[PDB]
Amino acid sequence: KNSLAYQRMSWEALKKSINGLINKVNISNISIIIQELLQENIVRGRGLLSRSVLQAQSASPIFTHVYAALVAIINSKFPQIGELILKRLILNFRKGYRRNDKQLCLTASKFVAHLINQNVAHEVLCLEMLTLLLERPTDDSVEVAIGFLKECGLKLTQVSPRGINAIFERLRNILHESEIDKRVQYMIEVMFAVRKDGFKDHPIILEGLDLVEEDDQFTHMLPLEDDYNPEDVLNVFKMDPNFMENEEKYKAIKKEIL
Amino acid sequence: KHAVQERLAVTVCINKIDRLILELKLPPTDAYYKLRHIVDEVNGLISMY
Amino acid sequence: PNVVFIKTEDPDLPAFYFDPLINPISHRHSVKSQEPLPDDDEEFELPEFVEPFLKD
Amino acid sequence: RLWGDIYFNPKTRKFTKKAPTSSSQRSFVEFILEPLYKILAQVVGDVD
Repeated sequence: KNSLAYQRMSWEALKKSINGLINKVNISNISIIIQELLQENIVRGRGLLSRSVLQAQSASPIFTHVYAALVAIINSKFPQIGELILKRLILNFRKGYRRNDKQLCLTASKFVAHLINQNVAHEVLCLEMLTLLLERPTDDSVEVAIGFLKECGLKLTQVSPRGINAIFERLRNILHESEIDKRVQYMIEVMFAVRKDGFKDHPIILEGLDLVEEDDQFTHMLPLEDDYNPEDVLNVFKMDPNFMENEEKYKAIKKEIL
Repeated sequence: KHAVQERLAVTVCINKIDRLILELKLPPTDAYYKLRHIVDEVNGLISMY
Repeated sequence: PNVVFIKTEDPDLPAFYFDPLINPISHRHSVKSQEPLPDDDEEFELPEFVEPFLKD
Repeated sequence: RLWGDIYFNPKTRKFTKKAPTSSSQRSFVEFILEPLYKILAQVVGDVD
């Protein structure tokens, strides 16, 4: 019938619109991107949006900071959507760690760091990931950990100085109380050098990306190990009986936050 | 370098650990790290020729 | 001999501050060492004074 | 022997190349160096 046909068509247009917006986003245009994104039913398409943002950051970690700012803005209006992104990102990191997929560990962790910088996720997640990576330190595990600490370290220092202190103590034990190779010993000396210069090349949020008022953000406390449901089924088209109601419900939201 | 040029039996007795821990106040682990580091450094510095 | 005297404003006296460290921690071996074989069983350490000098 | 090996109190001496306890000081920083710390710091800090 037409109800199915229209829901499917609207679903396909929604996926494409989101995909385009995610490809377009950068620092200079983030505000317009948000405005255009909000016009779309990103509640119905919360899985679609989460998937597009996660795939984009994975393929283009050079823009991680920008994806984090985008997520931060959306989360401030729709915390449940930011929570869905975080849950999947955490699971992605764990998949990578489990599969010894260093690239995915590098990009997923980089995303985590910037969602922490943006106060979308609680820093307990960073600390737990760093502890995991540093327990049985390998060349790859240390490389992920150090790249990760560079990105969230300044933030860590501010909200949890004792936590980051514990990480650095651990790194020093590895640097001396362990039998390590040149590669590990170099990456750690780099990390101490970065801490010494006060993370001068790794600011918490770049000028132009701190767009959510402190008190308007919703900081999710999501530990590393929890049995999160990624809800990937939300990515698949399905007929919605309350499609009418659900549609009119969203536009009521949209008119609210504009 | 002048000792290994003269091929004398190179031994060493380094000094001032009271300057190391009563003045710079290191923990035991970092002090062991520093002493093993300077022993490995003078080992790699003697092992040139 | 140019004393520098790092001051203290916090407890836990081995603070390890104003001090970098270039030694790669947790992994190093570049020189041979005596006894590379944890094989010797308990024979000569008297348990009345197996302990170090102080724990009080 | 007391260099580059880790001492731990039960199972009296098994000088391993690893750490059984997650915070394990080595035999050089449990037998000679930290007793020197204890005597030195207690004689320069607690004289009365």
